[PDB]
Amino acid sequence: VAKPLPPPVQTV
Amino acid sequence: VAKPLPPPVQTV
Amino acid sequence: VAKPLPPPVQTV
Amino acid sequence: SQPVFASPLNVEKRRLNEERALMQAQKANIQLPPNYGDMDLILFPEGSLKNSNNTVIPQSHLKGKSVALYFADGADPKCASLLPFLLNYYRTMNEGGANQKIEIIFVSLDRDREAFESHRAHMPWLSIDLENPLTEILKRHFRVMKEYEVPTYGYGSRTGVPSVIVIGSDGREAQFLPICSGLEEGDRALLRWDWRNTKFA
Amino acid sequence: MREIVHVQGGQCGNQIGAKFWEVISDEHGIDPTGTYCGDSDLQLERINVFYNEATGGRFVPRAILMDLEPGTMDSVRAGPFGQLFRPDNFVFGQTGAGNNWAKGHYTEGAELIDSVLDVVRKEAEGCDCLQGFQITHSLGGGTGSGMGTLLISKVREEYPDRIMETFSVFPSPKVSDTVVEPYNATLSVHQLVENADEVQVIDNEALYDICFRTLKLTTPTYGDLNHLVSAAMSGVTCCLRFPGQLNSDLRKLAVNLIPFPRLHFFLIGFAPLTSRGSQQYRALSVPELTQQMFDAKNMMCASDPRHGRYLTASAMFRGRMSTKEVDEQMLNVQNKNSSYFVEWIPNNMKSSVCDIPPKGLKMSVTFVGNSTAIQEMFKRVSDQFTAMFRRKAFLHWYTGEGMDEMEFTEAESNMNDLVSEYQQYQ
Amino acid sequence: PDVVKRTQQGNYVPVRPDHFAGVSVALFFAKAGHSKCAQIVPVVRQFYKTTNFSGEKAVIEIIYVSLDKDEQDFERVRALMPWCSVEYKSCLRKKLIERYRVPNTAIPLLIVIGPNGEEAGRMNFQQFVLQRWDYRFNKWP
Amino acid sequence: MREVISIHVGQAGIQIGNACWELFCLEHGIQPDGQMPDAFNTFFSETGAGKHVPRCVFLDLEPTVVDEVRTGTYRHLFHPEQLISGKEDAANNFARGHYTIGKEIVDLSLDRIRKLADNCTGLQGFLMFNAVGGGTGSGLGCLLLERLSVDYGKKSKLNFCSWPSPQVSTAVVEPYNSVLSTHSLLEHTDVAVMLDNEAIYDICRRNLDIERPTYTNLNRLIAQVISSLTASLRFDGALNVDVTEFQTNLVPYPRIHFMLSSYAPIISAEKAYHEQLSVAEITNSAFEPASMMAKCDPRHGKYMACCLMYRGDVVPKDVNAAVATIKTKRTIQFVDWCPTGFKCGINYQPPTVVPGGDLAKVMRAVCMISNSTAIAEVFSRMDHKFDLMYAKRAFVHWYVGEGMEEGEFSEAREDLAALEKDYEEVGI
Ligand SMILES: Nc1nc2c(ncn2[C@@H]2O[C@H](COP(=O)(O)OP(=O)(O)OP(=O)(O)O)[C@@H](O)[C@H]2O)c(=O)[nH]1
Ligand SMILES: Nc1nc2c(ncn2[C@@H]2O[C@H](COP(=O)(O)OP(=O)(O)O)[C@@H](O)[C@H]2O)c(=O)[nH]1
Ligand SMILES: [Mg+2]
Repeated sequence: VAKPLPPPVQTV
Repeated sequence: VAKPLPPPVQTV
Repeated sequence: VAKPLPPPVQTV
Repeated sequence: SQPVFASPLNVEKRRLNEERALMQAQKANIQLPPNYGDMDLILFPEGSLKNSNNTVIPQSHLKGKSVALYFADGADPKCASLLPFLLNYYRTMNEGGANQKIEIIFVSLDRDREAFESHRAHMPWLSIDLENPLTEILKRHFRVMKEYEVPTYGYGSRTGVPSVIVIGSDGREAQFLPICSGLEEGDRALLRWDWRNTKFA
Repeated sequence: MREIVHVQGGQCGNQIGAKFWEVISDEHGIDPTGTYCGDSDLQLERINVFYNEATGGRFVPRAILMDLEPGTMDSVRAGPFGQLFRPDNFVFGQTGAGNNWAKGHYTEGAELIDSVLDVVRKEAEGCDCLQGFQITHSLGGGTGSGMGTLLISKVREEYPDRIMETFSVFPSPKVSDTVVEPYNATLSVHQLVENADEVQVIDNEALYDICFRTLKLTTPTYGDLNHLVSAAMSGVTCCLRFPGQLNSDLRKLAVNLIPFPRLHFFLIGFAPLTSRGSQQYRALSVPELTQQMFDAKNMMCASDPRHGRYLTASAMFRGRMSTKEVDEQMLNVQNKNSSYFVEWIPNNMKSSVCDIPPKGLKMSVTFVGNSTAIQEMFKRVSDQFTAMFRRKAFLHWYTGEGMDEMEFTEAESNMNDLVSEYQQYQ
Repeated sequence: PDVVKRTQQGNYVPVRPDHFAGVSVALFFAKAGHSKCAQIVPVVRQFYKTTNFSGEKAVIEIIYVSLDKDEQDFERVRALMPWCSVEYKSCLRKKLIERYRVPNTAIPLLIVIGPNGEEAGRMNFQQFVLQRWDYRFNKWP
Repeated sequence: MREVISIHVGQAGIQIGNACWELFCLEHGIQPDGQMPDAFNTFFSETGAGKHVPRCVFLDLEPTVVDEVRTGTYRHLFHPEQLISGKEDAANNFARGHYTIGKEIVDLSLDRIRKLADNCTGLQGFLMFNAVGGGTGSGLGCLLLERLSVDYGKKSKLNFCSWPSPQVSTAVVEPYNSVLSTHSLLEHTDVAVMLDNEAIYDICRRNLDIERPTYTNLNRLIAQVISSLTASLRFDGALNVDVTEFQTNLVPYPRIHFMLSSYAPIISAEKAYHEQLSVAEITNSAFEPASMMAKCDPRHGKYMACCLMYRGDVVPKDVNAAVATIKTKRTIQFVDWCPTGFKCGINYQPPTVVPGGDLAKVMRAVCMISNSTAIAEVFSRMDHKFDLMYAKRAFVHWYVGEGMEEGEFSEAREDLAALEKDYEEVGI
């Protein structure tokens, strides 16, 4: 099913 | 009873 | 049970 | 969270504190949800505590003294035996010394308007009135049941009536005086009160 | 986990065990329809000891109703909590072992012993690792003492290392029904001593003494009579189903109560037991409960403890109570009753504490004792036996079914040897 | 809005909808008087007490959805569950039971969700099982 | 690097360790979850981001305590698969906990401390916890102790066994479970400390002035002496003494390594009101004969070795004065082949008390571990109970059905008698 997409890179 | 304190001897 | 933390008193 | 979560004091404690933290965050970096130490609550409202001659006092008078909740009712014969000894324990510790070391707040299980007044007239220390919603929210909060009437949230009754407890500053349970516990010593647990430790600040 | 499989036999046994499931189900929180109410994890974390999930959310007890008279489990179905048992655990009987040990052991002891052993294996290996076998039966009846005893033989020869115990009632000294009492009792006690790990003794009119003196009851009933034997029946295994400060096991009792393998007969008591005139003004404290295990009037067995010495006594406390005046209360009762204890075992008494009190109470205890008081009952059935052989009566209808004269004689050569090894140890 | 309700004795307080920041939200579907959910609703309270209220930060939070056939039956089970619920007259209860493919024996279920609202993880109780949910999975921004 | 691992066996050792690691969790400021809101490395590992994880295995063939800790509030503190539990108890049989139901679980414990030990390199010792009166506390812990001895021969195995009381029993096979295990524990462990029941039971009688505590209340009293014994390892001190110096100092001869315990002061709010607690009377009450944790009355005792560990704001300028008054005291006798028998240690950290418990806080404290020859009376009552059982072959009918054959009872009998006879040449 529609899994929630992961958070992106924190752009360190 | 809870007896009152005396004055603490007023000296020079 | 769940118990507190003793306070880490600063620079004793 | 201390002593339990499923208490009416704690549900309004974190609701007001998280609302306060997020109206400050909306006004202005803070981490959600806040910690327990960041969660500060005014435990006792304005018109709740009163003394003999029935004059109301705010919560701020309880600073510098050990405050003890007293869960009791007149019909219980254990309360009948405990009450004169708690009068004599509230006696001796409090004239002996230079400061008002101890203070007891009373909460009742008396079965109407009149039965509270009869137990009140033999009692000099502070108490709260059975009319307000403060009495039964404290009743669940520190987990006291004379008998299972209000449904509990999975916590069996640690203590029965009579029960005297000592509290800290932010409505925190310090230690149960085991007059009625899983231990049951009668008329002797009163001298377990440790009035350097239990401080209302 | 570990699960006790329950076998329930005889007319007396099917009423005793029915009240057993009536008192365990309502203390664990299960309605007679099979659902649960009680919102406690303590009542649910170990429910597999006696129950099984039915993939419908209900719990079916691991009980085997077995009897040769078809009216006994007919009353179990009609009674309250009578819709817990699976109909497939039921095995029926139509010809009926009519108060007869011989026809209940051999003649109709064959065509039902194959089916009641079928039902016990698929209740046994269906679990991961079973623990023991509790059997409620009678030594006074015919099919409760013969047909259930052949079941004791067939269970052990398959499962030789698991513990098992029998909560068996016994023939009566004073007022006796089912007039072949020593015939049914003693032909079964040979199989009880060589083929059972524990046998716990219950006397019917000793239970009458419980309701007369320590209960102040005018006309009690089998419901109450089986209720006060199911209180101790609950107490012997509630510490298994529940946690505690010093937990305990049926095998925990077994290793340190039975000294030598042939004597394993136990003396079961229960405390507290109150009346309307024994509930209001009575302190419920452990030194008050100390005297009720060591009270001959508070004993469920006819054997007077003052006419003997306790080889090894044990107690299973329950409730919110300190563990130490378990033991100095067991120390001072040992010191004052030193002449009531055996001398060559130091510190005879065993103590264990379960942290769940019986439901509705604050504290209780279940006493189990290996004692040399039990020979009072073992010698009255012995000489009631010897009066039925010097003139040959009532056993020709045993010999007509195969029970010839050979085995009756060593049924006494092992019975008086059983009490001789009892008396030679005092 | 005023659809999800925090428990309080005397008057039911409506919890403000951004209460769920930084915590893992798990929908708990149940029906009162159902036999399987009778032993699941206490042990899911067990994880609610132990896990969440061991540390100062809250880590889990459970929303209650009822399949109950009576409004008074819902009230006396909501007063037993120590986590928040949805009102019996709310739109959200029959929206979520229709979305998440849970019919009116498979019951109960726990479904952890995400901030976007879609499904994140499903596990049943049809038979240590409930331990498999980790509170660090659904951290919400 | 230098770190310590604890092993608990038996439900007595589980309940003791429960009070041990509520109190260490209070002491280091870590949460029951495991996150602090570098002394913690000596009991915990930094498992990822902020989690401190205890180093233990919890062994019990009886599962109702292992899964009840798992249900309890400390479920995220402990790693769920060192909490290995058997299917059924050893049922107070030294036989059953050592041969049949011991084998399938001892291999699950040994491959476990393999991965727990090599988390660091240069490890020091083991805090072994067991009850000697039971079946899986004795049998499984001794089964474990043999395999630890043949695998890691360079460790300091430090076992705290709860010796059975003379009068307080809670069992009747405890004459058999103790005598027959002392044979297989004497040559396998390195440091042992007796903890009788009724001795600490009287300690909370007269010092704490509670008529009637529970088991857990004394496990908190035990957790204090577990704490300050290793608080030298945890926190730095003015003069620190560790586990590895116990072999150099406290044990004269390697056979005799059974010592005692003492903690002082063990007091409450009533007692903290009216006394100063200074080092002079603190070491006097620590050497008071009724504060011993094993009913070992040293009036007819004969001291050889002794180690005291103070903590708090204690200066050595009065530590030397405190031990000087003891040496000049006549009621305490030391042995002639040591000129001095005292070694003192100081830790800067004052103790922490469990909130809601029965100890009030004290600025000063001491734990005392002494080797005396009045250990003979602890084992001579155990001598009298064993042979009165064994005079008529009592209780061995199921021991021989498991693997306790005829003969190991009798050779354990002459080795307990070898331990009795070891006490008087070292006294003479
Ligand atoms: N210090 C301490 N000792 C305990 C505690 N509980 C039991 N004991 C002691 O443990 C001894 C026997 O051990 P058990 O408690 O039966 O546990 P065990 O050694 O694993 O033996 P099993 O019952 O077969 O599991 C008893 O004689 C008690 O003195 C406790 O909570 N604290
Ligand atoms: N405690 C108790 N004893 C019973 C009960 N029913 C019968 N008995 C006793 O058992 C004896 C008769 O056994 P019986 O029931 O006929 O055994 P059966 O031959 O297997 O049917 C009588 O002496 C009764 O005292 C009962 O429900 N409870
Ligand atoms: Mg055990």
